Amino acid sequence: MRFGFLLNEVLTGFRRNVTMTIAMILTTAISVGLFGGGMLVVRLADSSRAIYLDRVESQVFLTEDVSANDSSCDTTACKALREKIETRSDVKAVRFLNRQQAYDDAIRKFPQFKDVAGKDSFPASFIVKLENPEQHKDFDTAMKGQPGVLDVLNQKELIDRLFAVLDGLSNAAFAVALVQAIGAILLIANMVQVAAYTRRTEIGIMRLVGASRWYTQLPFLVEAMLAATMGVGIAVAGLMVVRALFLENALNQFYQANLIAKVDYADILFITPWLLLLGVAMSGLTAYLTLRLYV
Amino acid sequence: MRFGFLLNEVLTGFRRNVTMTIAMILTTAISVGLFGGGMLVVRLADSSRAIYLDRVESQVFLTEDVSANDSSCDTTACKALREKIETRSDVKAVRFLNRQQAYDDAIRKFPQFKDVAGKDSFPASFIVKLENPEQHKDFDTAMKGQPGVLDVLNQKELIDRLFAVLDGLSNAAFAVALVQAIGAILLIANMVQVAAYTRRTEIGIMRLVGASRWYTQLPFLVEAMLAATMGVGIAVAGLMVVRALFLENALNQFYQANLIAKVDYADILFITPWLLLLGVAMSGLTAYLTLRLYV
Amino acid sequence: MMITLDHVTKQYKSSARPALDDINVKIDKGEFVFLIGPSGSGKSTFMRLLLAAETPTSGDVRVSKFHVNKLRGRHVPKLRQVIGCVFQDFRLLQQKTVYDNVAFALEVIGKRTDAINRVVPEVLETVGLSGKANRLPDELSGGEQQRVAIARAFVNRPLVLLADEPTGNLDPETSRDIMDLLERINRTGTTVLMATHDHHIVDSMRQRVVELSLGRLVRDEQRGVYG
Amino acid sequence: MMITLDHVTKQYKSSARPALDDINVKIDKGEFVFLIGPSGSGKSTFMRLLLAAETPTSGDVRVSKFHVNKLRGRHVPKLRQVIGCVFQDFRLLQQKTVYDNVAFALEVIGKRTDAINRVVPEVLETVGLSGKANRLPDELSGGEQQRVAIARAFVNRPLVLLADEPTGNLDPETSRDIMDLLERINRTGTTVLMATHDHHIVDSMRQRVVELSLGRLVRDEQRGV
Amino acid sequence: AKLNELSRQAEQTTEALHSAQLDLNEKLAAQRAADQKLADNRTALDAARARLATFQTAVNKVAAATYMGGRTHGMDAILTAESPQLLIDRLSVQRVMAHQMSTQMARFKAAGEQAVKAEQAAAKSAADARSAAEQAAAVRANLQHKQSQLQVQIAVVKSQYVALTPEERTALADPGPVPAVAAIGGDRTAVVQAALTQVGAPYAWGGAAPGGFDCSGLVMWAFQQAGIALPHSSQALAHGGQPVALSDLQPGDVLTFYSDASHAGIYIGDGLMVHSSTYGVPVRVVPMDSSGPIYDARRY
Repeated sequence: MRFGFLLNEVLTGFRRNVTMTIAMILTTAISVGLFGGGMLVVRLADSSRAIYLDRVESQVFLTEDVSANDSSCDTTACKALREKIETRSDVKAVRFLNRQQAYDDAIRKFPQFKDVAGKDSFPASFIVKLENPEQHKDFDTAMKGQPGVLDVLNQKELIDRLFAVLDGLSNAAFAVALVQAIGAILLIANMVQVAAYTRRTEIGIMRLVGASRWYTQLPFLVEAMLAATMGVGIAVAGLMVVRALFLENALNQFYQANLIAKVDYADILFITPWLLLLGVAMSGLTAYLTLRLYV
Repeated sequence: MRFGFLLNEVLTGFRRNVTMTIAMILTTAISVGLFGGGMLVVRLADSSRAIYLDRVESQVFLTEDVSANDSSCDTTACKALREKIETRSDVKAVRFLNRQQAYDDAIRKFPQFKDVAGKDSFPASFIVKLENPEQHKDFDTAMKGQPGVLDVLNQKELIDRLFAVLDGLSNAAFAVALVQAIGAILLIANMVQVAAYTRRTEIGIMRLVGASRWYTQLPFLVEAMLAATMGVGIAVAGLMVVRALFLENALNQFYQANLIAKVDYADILFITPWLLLLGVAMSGLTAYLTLRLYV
Repeated sequence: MMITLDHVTKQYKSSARPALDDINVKIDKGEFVFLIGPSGSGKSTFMRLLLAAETPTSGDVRVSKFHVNKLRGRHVPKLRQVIGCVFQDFRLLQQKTVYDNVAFALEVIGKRTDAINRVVPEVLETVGLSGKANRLPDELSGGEQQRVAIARAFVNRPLVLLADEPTGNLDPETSRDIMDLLERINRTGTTVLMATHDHHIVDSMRQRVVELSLGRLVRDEQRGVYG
Repeated sequence: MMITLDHVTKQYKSSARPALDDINVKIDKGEFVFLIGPSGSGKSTFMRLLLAAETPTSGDVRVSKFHVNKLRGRHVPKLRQVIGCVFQDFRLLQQKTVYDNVAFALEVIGKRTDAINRVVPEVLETVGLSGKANRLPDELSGGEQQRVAIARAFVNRPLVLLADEPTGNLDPETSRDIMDLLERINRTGTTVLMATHDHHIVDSMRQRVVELSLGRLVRDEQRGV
Repeated sequence: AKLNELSRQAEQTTEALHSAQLDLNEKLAAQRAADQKLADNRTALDAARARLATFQTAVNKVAAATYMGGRTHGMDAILTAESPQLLIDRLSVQRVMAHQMSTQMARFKAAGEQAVKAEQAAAKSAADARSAAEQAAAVRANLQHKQSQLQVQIAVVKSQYVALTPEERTALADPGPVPAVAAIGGDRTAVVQAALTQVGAPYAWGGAAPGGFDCSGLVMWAFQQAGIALPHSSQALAHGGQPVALSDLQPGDVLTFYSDASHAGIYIGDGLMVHSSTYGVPVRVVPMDSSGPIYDARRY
């Protein structure tokens, strides 16, 4: 197969263009690194979604004329609506709440706004737990204007707009990763225009000896193939050393509060086969086509 | 001689390499854009630091019956309260803030009360700094329930936690910016190599007939200066478009949150003289010595 | 059939004259035939025409085994393997020694690796090209670079061993020495195409000398002279 | 002041014959000297010792101005304006015309164009190119590409015209049209050198002949063929 | 004989005083309207100021409440929280506190805009009141002018009066040949039922006294026996009523007499015209061909 000749002919190529062999690996590693640095952000977003989705409670207010008069629902007008929508399909428990306890519970939560909010601003309500919080659209459409309900707060969906702030930065990181990739892919085409100049004396005689079209480009291709190997390795090494130096003062603070996903080093190597194949992807076919379209 | 002759040759060097010399611009643009972004977030953090308290403070308050009258600490209650708390070894010093100076700092910390917000609305505070702000919650509860203290306020212990993540983001931006900068050097070094390779004839032509050395590098440096100006221009346009595209939607709500300071385009224009300095002198330096040890 | 090309005019336009008149020629297999052509008229394009690089735009070119105009991806290197070419430049490889310079054209064509050692003493130390073959070619003299250049062209006894200006920059005092090496291949009866414009150099042998003016063949004498 | 060269034993990497053994030649105004020998004589290093392309390890070099064995690099191109050397590639820009090449051959020093163009057509048609200077050099035939470098070699004052292989691989009949072109400027009075290896041109005008075989001046007589 | 220009200038300023009093009636009505609207606009402005002060205290206390760490945006609650159970409760109370604060601020802004609009309306009301007071002063100025020239012509009329006469004019004894018969229409029968008081009645200046009469005094003193009331201004009696024609001859109408409506006598008919005579001279009955211009006539 003539493997030892290909083993030692590549060393002269590294000895020739010594001022670009580092730069190509640096630019490919930088281009693949922040592209890899977004899927774990999406991963921690969806994982931190689940730790809050498990405990969303439905809450629906009532009209004032059925709440300002009585705290406990003992009238039949509120009781008929109470006993009709509370056990249909997507229920486990329904908790009724009074009005006076619904005033000072905010005071027990914090001793602020104690003077600026009146007593007559807190309508009576219910607390309902649902089996599947994803299927919220059923009771959104099962609740219209009924004699006793004033408005529906649509459970607690204030979490999606809370976590929506990081989608913009993930999109920005993906966009600047894309522009770094479009500024990095053409260097692979530049390699073949600088490397063939370094070995003009042999490619001419190797053309006229009768060499194969399928085998004339392998010494121009295997080095570009192996260039993508250590580039993603130093990219994930840099990801290790940026995770272990600048995020321990931030992510560890939410650990004892139990509010985040708490990702680690294990799932980072899980996505490595999805990125190393992408790293060796554009290095191959672009280098194949640029020699066919120039040499 | 004059610039009337040399305007042709810059077009020829760009025309002979329409593919390699366009990689020149944007890889420098990323390197200066990350460094421009790091200065921006550092300046924003130092601007928004002034809103909150320092690392050793306990914002306490007073009741209205001793604050609207006797603005100086002259009454029997103020003198007793300003002597009882210093007896034990828990605090360092007590300050003096009353309703004369409780208005001007409030509009400073809340720049939306330029309307008739009234006078004699903010209670006297007399804020206290202490030695150890780690086991101080018992002190806050002890001052709670005192006959004359309304409430306390403490803004530490995962309240000033955003300053543990903004510096980390800036340091991460610096860490990738320095690697992108050192990757840029070993690509801009090949400018003169490919230029000498593609134009080997005339650079020998004035060599044997006798020409000044100082005029030989002049048709090579101006390309790097023009590419540097193009890179810094597309970089400062890049911040303009990336903020107004979707970063405004994640920052507009922060002003109603009043957690950060006010930022506009003029702040970004303030740092642009510092961004234009880098890029055109470092490139000139690294394009200077690469020819002294070449020809 | 046999080695014969006729009606070959690529018709190079964007010029005052294409100098390609589709000349029909008939040359056998044997001794040395000299192409004493004027400069810039019919040397480089004619040499490239049988080199299977620029296809003719009229007619076709035939060799005794293959077809030049009709080809595929695999038909080209089989024609390319059976022709040896000698050029003006020495075109050595400075990063390697001399003993494997002639072997460099053997692992790239698909030969048995240990069998090269059964061929390299038969090829390298054949006729006056022994030397030592273990020196750097940079410090070697210029009078033996062309000796290994023609050794690279003759490694498996190919059919055509065409040469273009073997002397070139060499002094005439040693051109008769390398001619003596050139005629050794001519004694073997292999086909050689020797094209140069050197008056009173190859006129001593008085072999088949041909010449052209502007793409039209004007000399065809089998024992002519140059003038 | 009748400046010549002597000694110079430049061994460098491998000594063998270090440059030359000794040099005992003289210059003249209007001289024309051949040189004949094999390829191993190191004649390429002889001319490189003349334009200060090679520093002599012994002796000195001096061409009519100063001893150039010790001179600053700023003063190295100070004396190069009167020296013309000719080659085989002819140094031709395919993207520039003939008049563009002649203009570029003098534009590099920096002068007002009011006196540059006043002497261009006086030497354009002198060599034999009467007009057609706005033509691409590939469109120009091969019989006059060697004349363009000659034409741009006299844009300054001719003092020394160095020549190493001016004809190359060329037909002998079309070398006769240029062997008189340097003879015409030799009648002007400037000196001119010559470096070939064929013997057919030796017995033609019977000028000064020097031989060299591995740094050794084997025979030189400055007379006859 | 010659005591005619004095009588005409005496009745002219009398009717001018009557028209000035008529303008004074709507003048006092206009300043009464200004006074009652000035009572209303200030009360409305006071109520607007009271509710504006109430909402100013309301925004004062909610401006104060944020100073004691009233963080009410909602995303900042993740810094305060330490359990997921606390965080959802904090956002749930946050959604109603921010809503109530927004409604308070919007109510204050709308009420302040309405108070500013009501203050602009009160400013325009003050401009209207000042303009009305100035206009009332202006129409009091000509009123006091007529009061000033009141007694001047009274002195001129009393300078001649019954005096400056011989006994020959006293020997000219003439109570009046024949008074009218009136509308015997039918609502004006009592006009000439008391005509024995006329034919011998002396003249008075602008008086409807039983014995002292003027041009319009005879008219209203007769018409109050019929029960019909007309303004005591004989120049405006030519402007009150429908224009009766010259062709139809029915009694009980009025008639302009002595040129340019200086005597609006009642319709007499029968080729005679019972007009008011001078002071002391009894009310004569001379035909319509005594003065000259007669102009139109109205219906009482």
